[PDB]
Amino acid sequence: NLCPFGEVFNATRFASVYAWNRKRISNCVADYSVLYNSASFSTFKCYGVSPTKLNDLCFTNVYADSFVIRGDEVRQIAPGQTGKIADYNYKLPDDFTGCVIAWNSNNLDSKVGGNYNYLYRLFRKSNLKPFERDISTEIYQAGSTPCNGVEGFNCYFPLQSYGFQPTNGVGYQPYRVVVLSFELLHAPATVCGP
Amino acid sequence: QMQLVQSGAEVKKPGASVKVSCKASGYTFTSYAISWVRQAPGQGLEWMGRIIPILGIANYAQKFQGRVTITADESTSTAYMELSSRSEDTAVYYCASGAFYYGSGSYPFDYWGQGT
Amino acid sequence: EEQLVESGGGLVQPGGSLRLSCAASGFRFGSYYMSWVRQAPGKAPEWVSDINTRGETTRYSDSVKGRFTIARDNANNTVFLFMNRLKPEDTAVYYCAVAASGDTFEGRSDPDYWGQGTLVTVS
Amino acid sequence: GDIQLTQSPSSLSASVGDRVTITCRASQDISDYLNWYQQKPGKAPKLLIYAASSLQSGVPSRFSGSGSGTDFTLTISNLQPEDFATYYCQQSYSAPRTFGQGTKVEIK
Repeated sequence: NLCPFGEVFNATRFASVYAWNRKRISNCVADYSVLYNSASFSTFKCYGVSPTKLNDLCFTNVYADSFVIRGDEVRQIAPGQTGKIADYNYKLPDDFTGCVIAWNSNNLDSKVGGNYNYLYRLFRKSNLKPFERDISTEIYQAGSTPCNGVEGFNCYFPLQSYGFQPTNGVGYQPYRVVVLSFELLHAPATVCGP
Repeated sequence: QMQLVQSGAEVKKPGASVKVSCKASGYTFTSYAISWVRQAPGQGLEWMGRIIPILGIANYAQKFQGRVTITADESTSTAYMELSSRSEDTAVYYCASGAFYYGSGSYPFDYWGQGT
Repeated sequence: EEQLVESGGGLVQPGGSLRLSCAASGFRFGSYYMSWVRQAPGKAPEWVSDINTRGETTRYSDSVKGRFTIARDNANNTVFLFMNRLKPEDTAVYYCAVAASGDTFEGRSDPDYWGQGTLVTVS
Repeated sequence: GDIQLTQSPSSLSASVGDRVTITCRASQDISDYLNWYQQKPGKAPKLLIYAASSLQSGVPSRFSGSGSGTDFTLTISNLQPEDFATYYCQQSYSAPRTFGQGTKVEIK
């Protein structure tokens, strides 16, 4: 085996933060040197272990997610950080082992200004847990007085979208973000190279 | 820059199916949350429901609870309203528009049909 | 809250010199990293320099190493910069940055709060 | 559940440069969201005033609109023959979308 990060990164279409994805990769090898040293990715932030020892250190099964996030709120991907996309879109376990990689790619999705193909949910009951999504596109209950069940006032439609102008200020370019989470089970380790 | 075609006049017997076209061209698409509005000759307007091509979430009013259907297509960029009902509901076929913003106004703003 | 608006740039001749400044407010100056970054047409933002949290020790990019320097100002709530012997290829929009690490690991940590944007053209 | 909408008075007789005000009403505390429309026979009802307190681009300062709570007022200064058509109320507090019964102004 050779572990397909080319069929991860060189994909063309990415999801949105309300409908972020998963994919599990197993029985492959570790070749993170090209990811480190290609220098086409601006960000390589993570905690715990140091990248100089992940070409031998390995686990039993790894996971990956691929979707685009606002660049003015990149600190909101952390174990225990406040915010709103750190509230209703993607959570992380507190004792964190995996690693997050990001970069700026405002050339392919630098479309005509005001384009809002990618959305984000603003209002949801209470809190989040890691490792589950929200496909409930239903209109949420702000209605202490029950308005309709259909959208009205005293009640809101919480699914607002982004904006991608090729001359925006600094925080609205579409930075793609991936996370490669490490987790350990009873099974023997499988995913590493030399 | 934008218009929706006018379907020809027809006389339908009760129980017959009805096909209508509402072209959504021009500007940036997926901008307005498409709806539909009916009226009778000599009577006021009435509202039925809402369609968004991004999600397709159903909306239906009281006089058409589970009776009339809402379908659409992004690629052809056309709204579709089909019904199997009587002949006393025939009139001009106005297809509504208007952007349902989030945290802002949700009015049917402009850009409707000039006819059937 | 943490506003970053920068000023002090614009058109300039070859061999010129410009003094930029971004005035931030609402938070302290001493303990936070605040770098300078460049963005050319064609995107791909490229770091140039980064002041320490301490006085004046600073690492520069190899295109500007030995040419361009930074200046620290804790009390004035702004960061200064200096150019000498400009090149026509140094045309990019300039921003300031915000803190890094947080007693965590390295790997080109990317700050979030950057500036409004100031265009600089050498001509 | 469903709001009821009314428009008063039903028919208006007017001449050049008169004063007319639409008395619209409902049965709920409509905070801000209401719209008005103009209907000549042969078209879709074009916008006159959006949000009941704001002026739409493409409409001059000839028309005016305000109001909050339950009672709303509509103002046109220096009326013109192209303004002589059928009016409409349009609240947007909640659903269903209710509509006015129509108000026709015709020249003496």
